Parts: sequence; structure tokens; C-alpha cells
Amino acid sequence: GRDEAGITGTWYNQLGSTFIVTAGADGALTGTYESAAGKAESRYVLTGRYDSAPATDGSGTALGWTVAWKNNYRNAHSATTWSGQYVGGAEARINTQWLLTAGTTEANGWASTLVGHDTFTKV
Amino acid sequence: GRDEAGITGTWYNQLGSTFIVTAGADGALTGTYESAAGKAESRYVLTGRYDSAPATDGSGTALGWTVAWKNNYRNAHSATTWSGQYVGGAEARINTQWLLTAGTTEANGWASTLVGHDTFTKV
Amino acid sequence: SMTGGQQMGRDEAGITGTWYNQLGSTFIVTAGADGALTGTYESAAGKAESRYVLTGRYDSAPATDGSGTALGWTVAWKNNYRNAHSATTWSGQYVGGAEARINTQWLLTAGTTEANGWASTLVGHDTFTKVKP
Amino acid sequence: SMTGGQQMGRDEAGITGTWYNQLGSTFIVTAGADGALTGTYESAAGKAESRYVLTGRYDSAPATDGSGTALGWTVAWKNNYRNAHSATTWSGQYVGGAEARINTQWLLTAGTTEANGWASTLVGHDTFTKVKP
Ligand SMILES: O=C(CCCC[C@@H]1SC[C@@H]2NC(=O)N[C@@H]21)NC1CCN(c2ccncc2)CC1
Ligand SMILES: O=C(CCCC[C@@H]1SC[C@@H]2NC(=O)N[C@@H]21)NC1CCN(c2ccncc2)CC1
Ligand SMILES: O=C(CCCC[C@@H]1SC[C@@H]2NC(=O)N[C@@H]21)NC1CCN(c2ccncc2)CC1
Ligand SMILES: O=C(CCCC[C@@H]1SC[C@@H]2NC(=O)N[C@@H]21)NC1CCN(c2ccncc2)CC1
Repeated sequence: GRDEAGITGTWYNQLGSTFIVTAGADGALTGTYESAAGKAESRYVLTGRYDSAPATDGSGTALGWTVAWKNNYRNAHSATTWSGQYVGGAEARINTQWLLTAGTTEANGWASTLVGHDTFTKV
Repeated sequence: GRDEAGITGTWYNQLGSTFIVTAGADGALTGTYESAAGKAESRYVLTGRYDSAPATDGSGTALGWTVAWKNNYRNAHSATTWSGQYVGGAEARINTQWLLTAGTTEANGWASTLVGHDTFTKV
Repeated sequence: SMTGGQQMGRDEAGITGTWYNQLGSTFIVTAGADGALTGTYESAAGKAESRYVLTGRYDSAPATDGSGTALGWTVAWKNNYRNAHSATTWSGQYVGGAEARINTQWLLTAGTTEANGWASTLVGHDTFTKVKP
Repeated sequence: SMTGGQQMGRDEAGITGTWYNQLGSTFIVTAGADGALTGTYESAAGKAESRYVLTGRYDSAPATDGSGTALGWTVAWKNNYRNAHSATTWSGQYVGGAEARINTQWLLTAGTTEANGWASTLVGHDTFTKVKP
């Protein structure tokens, strides 16, 4: 797998959150996320998908994953999905944008979703 | 599981795309997506997460999932993540916003990501 | 014009007027001949009271292939009654015709400390029509 | 003022000037005393040529707790050289100080047919500084 080895490993973003991921041979992503920010403590299950056969033209590798913010310590009734691309090489990075949706009443639904961007670097 | 039965099943969105999902007992989401739009043909693997213990106060249930747009028929070098909440009842619906990231060169990276909103209804 | 009034572009008359979204917020806009959008916004939701000044831009010469007309506008949520230290931009398109519509997505950013910066921005979607709830 | 010039608010002087994002696009803005944002935009990327009019709004009385100052602005991508039938809104905050910054997210919506409506909108993030590349 071209990027299997490149994607799999331990990453950290600009907040200092940590993203431990394994890129499967079938395109699957699995691992754990630990947020340095928000209503989060310890590690949360993640799962996702990546393009296991990216273009050979210098293109990044598209990928995405979801965390639901429930674990054995806390439940923030929320989920974040990161959508981005892996860029291999010198400085491998995963450049993402994300959508954090909280469970709300219908009167509060208009304000359910935060949006942001995380840049990940490896170890 | 409160919403296990509610979330699991076959959903269709406003474009007529179909979202077949199984809500796991551990918070996992799995299934297949078939897009009525874009560079997509037939079904694509999805995986995601949902809050398996949502608030009892009339709140929706937060959830998210990823499709990488590679299957046996086509590869669009792209991934969509849907971020939203399930709202049970009369009219069960899953109200989402999504981020579609394509693999790009670094000169084209500024325009890598589309954003939209899909509303799903069951069968 | 032939009757003596001024000649309106396309979307000038269509966009200009009073609009309502699914929250029941009120969007009073005047589309300028130069591409300017001006007016007021009254939100039915959130930390908002009375009317807020808005300004924006729209494509005053849109494609003639059936496509909508692109536009956008900003409200900063400060007026003489309230300051929510935040601003919303709507980006969308106008779709003319029988039931005219403005279909938008929006980005609401709040002023924050650097430590709360990751959570500065809300995202959503509003559909506007000229029919009142 | 004491020397005879006009008294600038906070962010009035800080925001007003010439800015550059990581693409090397050029953002020339004047922050009005009334909360108005006006100026021009020259994009180094995409279907754009020369300068585009912009308008927006900013919080002219921001919190005094160290938080940034919220703002937003629209460009419709039509000028006398090019029409990309599309409009970008930036939503973000101004962070004053040693290296002042404007940290934004943006929504670029194109006019589309209803069948291409699902793909109307691009999303991204630009950081602006007053230092040129
Ligand atoms: O704080 C968390 C869980 C931790 C999120 C951490 C985020 S993930 C993207 C970013 N990258 C990181 O590395 N860390 C941050 N969850 C909700 C709870 C309730 N919230 C809302 C929001 C809007 N409406 C209603 C309620 C606010 C956030
Ligand atoms: O079309 C697809 C795959 C099918 C996506 C279907 C989408 S999922 C959200 C929405 N809800 C649905 O039910 N269906 C649609 N993928 C890319 C290919 C290259 N694209 C870009 C975009 C920006 N920059 C570069 C390249 C455009 C889209
Ligand atoms: O509520 C308002 C002002 C009114 C917004 C009304 C919104 S405009 C899009 C939608 N369409 C409408 O018609 N009406 C609603 N402003 C902030 C300030 C504090 N907020 C945050 C969020 C994140 N971090 C820090 C602070 C949350 C909300
Ligand atoms: O390229 C431009 C105009 C220039 C935008 C420049 C952008 S502003 C945010 C970013 N920051 C900058 O400094 N520069 C860039 N416009 C459209 C028209 C056609 N497009 C679509 C997309 C989706 N559906 C249909 C058509 C793609 C691009």
C-alpha cells in the first residue's frame, strides 16, 4: 500500500490533540483520538475511510473519519467528522476541515454544528 | 439500544441517494451509500460513529460517517463525511451537513473541499 | 423604461424585498444596480434583538443557462440593543421564478480567546422565501 | 484627538490596511467607524483577474477580555475583466498585537442548475497578515 505506511502512525494537530490511526488494506481507518480541547477526556474510538489507490500525479490522498464523543469517562452528546487529505513526503501532513455536530432540541438545531480546520503532523 | 432500531435501516436523502446503515451496540455505524449525484456509480463502503447513549431531554442523537469514493467501478479520489443528528419519532430524520474533500495538488488545495447539507428520511 | 420608470436588471427586482427563513427570521434586502446588497436582518433565534445592518454583493450579470444567481452578505451582531460579539456571513444563490428562493449556507464566527479559537465558528443553512409564516 | 487628527477606535486602525493570505491574495480593507468594511480583493487563485469590490461588517465594540474581533465580508467574482458567477464570504476574527492576523473561514457559492446545486459551495480557510510574501 502506497500510503499505508505513511498514514498509519501517531499524529498531532495544532491544538496538541493526538490522532493514532491504522490504515487498513481495504481502505478502512481505525484508531483513537485524544482531544486537547473541549468536553473530552482520555481517548475516543474513531473509524473512517481513505482512498487506498490515489492518483499518481502528485495529488494528495483523500480521507475522513468520525469520533463520537462518548467513552467510559464522559459523554458530550456530539460527533466530529474530519474531512481532508494526506500529503506525503518530507513533512507528511494531513490537512483537514471538520464538522462537530451536537445533539440538540429542534429549537436549538440551527446552532448544532461547529466548523474548523486541523493540520496534523507525525512523530 | 434506544435508537439502535431507529437508526438502522434504509434512508434516502433529498437527491434520492440511499444510505443503508446498521447501528452497532458499541456505537459503530456500518453500511453502504449509493449517490444519485456526482462521480459515483453503485455502492460504496461507509463507516462511522454515533452517540449510543443520547440525552433523555428531547435532544437528537449525534452521529457521523465517511465514504471514500473508491469501489470496484470507479475511483473519484475524494471522501465525504456527513456530520449530523438523528431525530426519532413520527417523521424520523437524520439531518446532516457534509464535507467532500478531493485529493489535489498543493496549487489546487484551496479548492479541495465542497460543503453541503443532506436530510435523510426512512422507508 | 417605456412607462417612464427605471429599468431593473434581472434579479434586481426579484432579490429586492422582504424574505423569511425557516427559523422565521426576517431579511429585508435591496439589490443595488451596481451589485451591492444592503438592508437589515432580524433573527428569530440566538443572541439577537431588533434589526441589524447588513451589506453584501451579488452577481449582477448571471449566466443565462438556468443557473441561480450567486450572492453573499454579512451581519455583525452589534446594534443599539445587543452585542453578541459575532458575525454571520450567508453565501448562496438566488433562484428566480414561481416560488423564488434564496438557498444559503452560513458561517457564524464569534470573537474568542486563542484557547477558545477552535470553537469560534458555527455553520448552518437557511432557505429564504418571500412567503411569511 | 489631541494633535488635531481624528480619534480611531480599537480595531479601526488595526484592521484598516493591506493584507495577504497564504495564497498571496491581496485584501485591501478600510474599517469604517460605523462598523462597515469596504475595499478590494485580488485573488492569487481561481477564476479571478485584477481587483473585485468587497463589503462587510465588523464588531466595532468588541469584548475587553482578550478575545478577537468578529468580522465578515463578501466578494462577488464579477468585474470588468471576468465573471466567475460566484461569491465568497469570509467569516472570522481580527487578532490585534505584534503580528496582527485575520483568521477566517470562507464559503464560496457558485450559481448552478438545481441538478448541480448539491455541489454549489466550496469551503476553506485563509489566514491574513500585513507582511507581504
Ligand atoms: O467539546 C465537545 C467534544 C470535544 C470536541 C473537540 C474538538 S473536535 C474538533 C477540534 N479538534 C480537536 O482536536 N479538538 C476539537 N463537544 C461539544 C459539546 C457541546 N457543544 C455544542 C456546540 C454547538 N451547539 C451545541 C453544543 C460544544 C462541543
Ligand atoms: O463526485 C464525487 C463523488 C460523489 C460525491 C457525491 C456527493 S456526497 C455529498 C452529496 N450527497 C449525496 O448524496 N451526493 C453528493 N467526488 C468529487 C470528484 C472531484 N471533485 C472535486 C471537488 C473539488 N475540488 C476538486 C475536485 C468533485 C466531487
Ligand atoms: O447568537 C448569536 C447572534 C445571533 C445569530 C443568529 C443566527 S445567524 C444564522 C441563523 N439564521 C438565522 O436567521 N438566525 C441564526 N451569536 C453567537 C455568540 C456566541 N456564540 C458562540 C459560538 C461559538 N464560540 C463562541 C461563542 C454562539 C452565538
Ligand atoms: O474561482 C472562482 C473565483 C475565485 C475564487 C478565489 C478563492 S476565494 C477563497 C480563496 N481565497 C483566496 O484568496 N482565493 C480563493 N470561482 C468559482 C466558479 C466555479 N466553481 C464552482 C464550484 C462549484 N460548483 C460550481 C462551480 C469553482 C470556483
